[PDB]
Amino acid sequence: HVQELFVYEINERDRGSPVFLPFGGKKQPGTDAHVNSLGDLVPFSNKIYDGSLKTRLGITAGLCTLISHSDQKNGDRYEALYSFYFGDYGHISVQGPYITYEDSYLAITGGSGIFAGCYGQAKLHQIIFPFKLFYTFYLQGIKKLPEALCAPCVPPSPSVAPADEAKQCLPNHVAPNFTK
Amino acid sequence: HVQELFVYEINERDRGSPVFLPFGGKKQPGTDAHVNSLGDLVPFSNKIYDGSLKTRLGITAGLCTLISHSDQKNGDRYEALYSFYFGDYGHISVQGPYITYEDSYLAITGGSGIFAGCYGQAKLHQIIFPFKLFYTFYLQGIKKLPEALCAPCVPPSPSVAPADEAKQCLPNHVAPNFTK
Amino acid sequence: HVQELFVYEINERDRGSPVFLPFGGKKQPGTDAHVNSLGDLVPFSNKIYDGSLKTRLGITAGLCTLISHSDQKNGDRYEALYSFYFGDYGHISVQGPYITYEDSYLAITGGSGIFAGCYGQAKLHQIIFPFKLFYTFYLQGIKKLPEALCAPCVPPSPSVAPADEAKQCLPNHVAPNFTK
Ligand SMILES: CC/C=C\C[C@@H]1O[C@H]1C/C=C\CCCCCCCC(=O)O
Repeated sequence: HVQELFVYEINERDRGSPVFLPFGGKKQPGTDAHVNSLGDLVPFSNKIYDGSLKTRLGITAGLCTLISHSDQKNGDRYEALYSFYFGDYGHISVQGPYITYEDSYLAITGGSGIFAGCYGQAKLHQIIFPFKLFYTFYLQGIKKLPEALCAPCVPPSPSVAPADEAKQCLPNHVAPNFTK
Repeated sequence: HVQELFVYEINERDRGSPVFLPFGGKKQPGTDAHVNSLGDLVPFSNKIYDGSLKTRLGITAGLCTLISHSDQKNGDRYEALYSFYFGDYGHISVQGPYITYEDSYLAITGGSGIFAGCYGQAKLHQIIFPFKLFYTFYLQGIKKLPEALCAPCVPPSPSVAPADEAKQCLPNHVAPNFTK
Repeated sequence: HVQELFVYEINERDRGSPVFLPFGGKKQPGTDAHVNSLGDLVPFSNKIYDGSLKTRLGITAGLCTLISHSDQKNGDRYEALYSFYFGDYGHISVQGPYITYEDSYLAITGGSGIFAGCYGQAKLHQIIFPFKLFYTFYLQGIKKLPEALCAPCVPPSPSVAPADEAKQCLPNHVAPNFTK
């Protein structure tokens, strides 16, 4: 059966992330400005917190390949590969669409630790692109998640933020050996 | 229980794809022509059609890493990470080898929608280098595929082409909300 | 249940690997010398041998994204996407962390051939930085591994190396059509 795991991802502007590599080389007529296009590449790594926003869990880490830009939607389609690191709990890997202007479903490609052997899909919800994202992992194939990862979930909105104690990585507010 | 899904991938030269990034940095001694080498990178995105070639399904999107060039076999090994998008049906993600001179088998790393929880392997058969390819997904772990994705397959050959109405994306010749 | 597969990965310095692409753009204050940082990219391909070190099996191939550098730990975190090629046996794909100064667990994202439908996690253990690594794949979902892949394992240690006959790719010391 499916177990839902909720995760907040936030760019707290303190990891030098993301790195936008304009390799698509496309230029705007008249201005010669860069235009986002197939082949721009974007390494990145943000922080992740649990659904209650009270616990720092770890980080995301990976690489987005820009596929297309939409003027009508004011944003971009990327093809993404990245992992979520939850300290000693392990990691989950994902692959699939990252769309700046709408929600999408990524493949859960596997994991480690308590997530070893996991599979299924994960919903990516843009709360406020690019600083705040919210994931619902529909996890299959693994034992019952620990209660610490299943606290009542804060509903996402642009104003939500990690608890002070989680932002500060204090005792009682971090995953065991949370990923730095 | 394996279900076979046949897909045609066609580069219709309309997407600025592929983008060849010559980061391997190698040149041919005596001519200075580019030599394909480890570390050349190739973002890409092509169109996909169903096995009967009557329906536009969506796109591929991803990234190839060039691994080696064989002068003997007149081609290259790539390591490929990409997804297949089928509009509302969802997506399939793959990882593994693309060899420009022979068939290969890719890992199916998962999916979304009707493909959520999928696994197995997919045969990559090149029809024309590198503009036309034919895939056989040996899908495991999912519910019976919709009949619309299982129409009688056009046998692969160099001259095969999508139906005009599919190429033109006419309303009864496209997957539901087909991926653009 | 789980089947253990032991693999040695060796950079024998004959494949022009790795290719370090300094796209993170970070430089020392005065020297302008390279500082490893988020967004450096590293395409790579090494040789792989069986656990007994008597058989050349094939190669690894893929791409690492540098995520962070640690001065305190004197090393880097990468996010890795790569496959292991075992000649005619097939391939295994992996996704997850490579940390230059400690062991980690990768997701097994799938495979082909005898590895078709595989899942689970793989332990990455560094033998000697940067040239030798030792993997334990905890493979689920596949048929009993062939005896040739399950020979008594050489205990990992800094001094271990392939048998000369395996290094030279001689008869009796290669996988069927071992990947070159
Ligand atoms: C992984 C195969 C799936 C689809 C085919 C990918 O579009 C092909 C890109 C992968 C390798 C490139 C093969 C050589 C073509 C490069 C032409 C250079 C250019 O004009 O951009």
